[PDB]
Amino acid sequence: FNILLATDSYKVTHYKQYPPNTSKVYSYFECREYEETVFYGLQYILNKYLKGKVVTKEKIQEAKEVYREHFQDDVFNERGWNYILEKYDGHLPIEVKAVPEGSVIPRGNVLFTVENTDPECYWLTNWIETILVQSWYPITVATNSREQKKILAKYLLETSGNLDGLEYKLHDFGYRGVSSQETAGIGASAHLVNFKGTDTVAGIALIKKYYGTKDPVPGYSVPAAEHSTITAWGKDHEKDAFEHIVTQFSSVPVSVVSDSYDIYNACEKIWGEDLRHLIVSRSTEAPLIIRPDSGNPLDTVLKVLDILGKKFPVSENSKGYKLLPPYLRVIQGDGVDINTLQEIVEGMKQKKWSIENVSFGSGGALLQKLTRDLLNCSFKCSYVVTNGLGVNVFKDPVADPNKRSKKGRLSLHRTPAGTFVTLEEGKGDLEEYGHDLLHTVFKNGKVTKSYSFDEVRKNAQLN
Amino acid sequence: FNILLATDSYKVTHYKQYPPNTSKVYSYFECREYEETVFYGLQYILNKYLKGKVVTKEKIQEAKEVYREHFQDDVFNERGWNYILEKYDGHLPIEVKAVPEGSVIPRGNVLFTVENTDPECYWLTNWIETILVQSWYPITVATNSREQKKILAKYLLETSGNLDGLEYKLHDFGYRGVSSQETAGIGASAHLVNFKGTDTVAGIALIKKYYGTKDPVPGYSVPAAEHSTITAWGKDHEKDAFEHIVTQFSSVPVSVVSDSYDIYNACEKIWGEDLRHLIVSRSTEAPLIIRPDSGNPLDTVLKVLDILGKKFPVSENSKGYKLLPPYLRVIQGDGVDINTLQEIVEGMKQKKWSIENVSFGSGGALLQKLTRDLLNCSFKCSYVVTNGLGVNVFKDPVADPNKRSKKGRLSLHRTPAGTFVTLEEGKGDLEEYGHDLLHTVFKNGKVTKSYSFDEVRKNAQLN
Ligand SMILES: O=C(/C=C/c1ccc[n+]([C@@H]2O[C@H](CO)[C@@H](O)[C@H]2O)c1)NCCCCC1CCN(C(=O)c2ccccc2)CC1
Ligand SMILES: O=C(/C=C/c1ccc[n+]([C@@H]2O[C@H](CO)[C@@H](O)[C@H]2O)c1)NCCCCC1CCN(C(=O)c2ccccc2)CC1
Repeated sequence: FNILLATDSYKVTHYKQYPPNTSKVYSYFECREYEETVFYGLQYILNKYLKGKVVTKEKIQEAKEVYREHFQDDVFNERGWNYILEKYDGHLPIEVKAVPEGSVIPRGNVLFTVENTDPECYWLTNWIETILVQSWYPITVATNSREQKKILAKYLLETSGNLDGLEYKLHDFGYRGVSSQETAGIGASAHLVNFKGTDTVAGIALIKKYYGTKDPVPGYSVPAAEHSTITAWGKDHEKDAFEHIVTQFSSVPVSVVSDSYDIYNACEKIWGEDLRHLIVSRSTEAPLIIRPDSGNPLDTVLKVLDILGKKFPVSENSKGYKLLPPYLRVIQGDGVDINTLQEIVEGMKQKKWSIENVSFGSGGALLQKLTRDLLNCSFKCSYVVTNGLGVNVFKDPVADPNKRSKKGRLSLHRTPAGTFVTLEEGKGDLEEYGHDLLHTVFKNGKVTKSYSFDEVRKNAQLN
Repeated sequence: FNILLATDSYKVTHYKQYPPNTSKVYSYFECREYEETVFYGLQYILNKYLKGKVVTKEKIQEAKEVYREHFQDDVFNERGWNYILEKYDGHLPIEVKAVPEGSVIPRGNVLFTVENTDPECYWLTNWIETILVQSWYPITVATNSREQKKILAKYLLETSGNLDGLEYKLHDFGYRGVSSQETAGIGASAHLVNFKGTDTVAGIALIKKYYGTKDPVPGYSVPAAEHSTITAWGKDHEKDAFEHIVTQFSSVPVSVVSDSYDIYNACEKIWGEDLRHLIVSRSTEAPLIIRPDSGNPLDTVLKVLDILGKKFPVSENSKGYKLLPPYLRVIQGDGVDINTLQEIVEGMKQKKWSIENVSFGSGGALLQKLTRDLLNCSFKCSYVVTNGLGVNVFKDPVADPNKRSKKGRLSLHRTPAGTFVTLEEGKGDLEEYGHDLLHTVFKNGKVTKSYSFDEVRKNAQLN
């Protein structure tokens, strides 16, 4: 597209504020003290934006002329950009050290770094700060999404004895809830790192093009109804659609919006009586998944379940929690976020309902309403070479610590007792902990190391 | 970009759920009952995505094998999709009416509608409910942004006497707080509808290529300093940079972050003493912008000012509010949102400072941190022709009776008192409120009406 304008405008200017005789600026990324993040997504932005030849006689021309109308002034580093076109044929001379994608590393720890390879390109490092920082996203989607799984995991386990079907308990509805198209895709791929069910198709295009999966396919879905494929039959024909949709999909599992008009009549009257037969006559492989989109995730699940307990044969597992007949289940697809999720399963089990009769779906809570601040994703410079000798750097606002930056050449190590540790001031060169863990993944325009979305899983997974 | 996969998965199933003999699926967009939104963005989505020839022998085949391993079955409409290609040369056939881009309409009114073009593609209307709904974004950024302008407008006028400098008092710093690249593009462009300052160049591209400006500066910015261009000088050389930066950009406004280390020493001794002479010796056409970025956003602006008032020559004015010298101002970018913003100017007023000294900068809150939930952006079906007569549709839960739905064909009119009103039940037809303010903007694959970002701005203009 144009890296020359994939940066925060005021940077086009930074190349003239660095102390003079500076040959190296080394920057690092992190999630400043959710206490362990899933580092996923850097490998996308790299291939799709940095790798390869990225500077051209034409882009240097587009940039200025633009960063000219913009600034009402010629400040753009047109000189130092051709250096890059003339010498490395438009390949950025920067090294990028990161952690294996999917890695679940605690907070305040180094995840990736950026330093320039050529002393004439000292200005480049931070130029790419921006584009590279938008990882706070794939990461937060993944992290926050993975935290809901633990919640799901421990409630299923305690209420059922196992994790059967865990990976299909949170369904991403995000697509219409996101801002871009390019984004719905990136975020859908940050759920699949954890679950397999997704309606955002764009999510997979990404996976198999930037990460690759050897498996059958990264995500899936089933046929369901929406509000129009039901209200289009008429006010007084909810039952006609209900029925026309579960003979069509007699076939496989099928989800049907049951809250067009009162979702207790649809449950009791229509499913528990009229149509009670086009259902018990279904298979455990093709359940009739029921879908409320009402008011109050908790209050509703509990009641709908109460309606269904009364209209169908309820059983009870070796744990004491009630279960529905294998051909009937429920999904909360509206009003579900990490905070409310916990509320539901906890209420479900005080009532004694296997966390299994119910799966969920989250919209924008899952794909939008995520911020860089949620995890303090930050990108700062920790080391610079001025006149040949290096000096550790950082910031320390008085009106606020925690903003305090790490100093010098950082290293990410594995403590003899389990976790990690980021070593500062180049102290990692004394093999006390042995073997930095961040790998080079980018060096002078080429992607020196990628991971398949299969490893990404493995890495970011619950034990 | 294939649009056969720019829809929710389950929607692919949808063509088998409508009441048989359905020929018309007419749907509308709205912001169910921030209380008068700015309608912006449709013209992009509806042009970079739905426009021209969008279906093909291949796109039909690609979306085929995918909606196959995705669904573990073929229920994709390879039949119906080949109509649109073999019949209209891959031109999505649908008619979409909208309101003048930039239009500021109260809530609960129809903003746009979509109804298939031909009896065959009745299913199409909704298919695109997705693509067409990720517009809530361009709208809310524009809406949120616009409000903040009123808050700035009201305190400027009250404290300075005029609206001099409004268009430049809220600077977009979002670029790195947004999900993807395409997001900051779409988003920044939505801030400009309201203001003019942006660090996000990506946004401009979108404007010229999709709306066009006759203006020279659709977006504008000045050279600033970030945390590395200052710390690289060294813990004890914060000041050589301050002065290396106020000399490099001696004849243009320039902003210099001052919270690297204690942002009061910077203001007090460093700017007020050590480098004070490079300051009073600057034109008003290019002042020094001091930029805090840490601490309580209000307590800080107030002390920073109290600190500068003590170092520099402060005047008073016709309204009785104090102003500092022409060559010195403040930019407050950080912890700034619509809520916080107001806490700053009212607090600045009781202390008597004048919104002219200060200008703000928002990043995440400005571009990210917006939800489809504010404004309750919802796209629903209200009319459908089944078996020749067509019925007025709508949903009406009983858990959220706010989630009702309009019935029949809608129309937007202007009331004799001066506001708007959506007439439903095809009722706007008893012509008697004037004409539908909704123009046709898409009929059969071609864009029948675009607007220049100049009209847009002007519609969303204030008061
Ligand atoms: O329900 C949907 C999609 C709903 C949808 C899709 C797109 C958009 N929307 C709506 O957008 C909004 C965003 O705010 C909502 O109101 C959201 O639901 C709704 N797809 C079918 C998902 C079910 C796939 C099942 C396959 C197998 N499966 C089960 O057999 C199961 C097992 C145990 C418990 C529950 C289910 C678990 C999941
Ligand atoms: O300060 C910046 C850019 C800051 C920036 C840019 C990109 C990213 N960031 C960082 O994003 C993060 C999110 O937390 C932050 O740490 C943030 O500081 C900060 N550019 C200089 C802006 C000067 C704009 C002025 C031009 C002219 N102007 C004035 O002369 C003026 C008039 C009255 C009052 C004040 C100023 C009004 C606006």
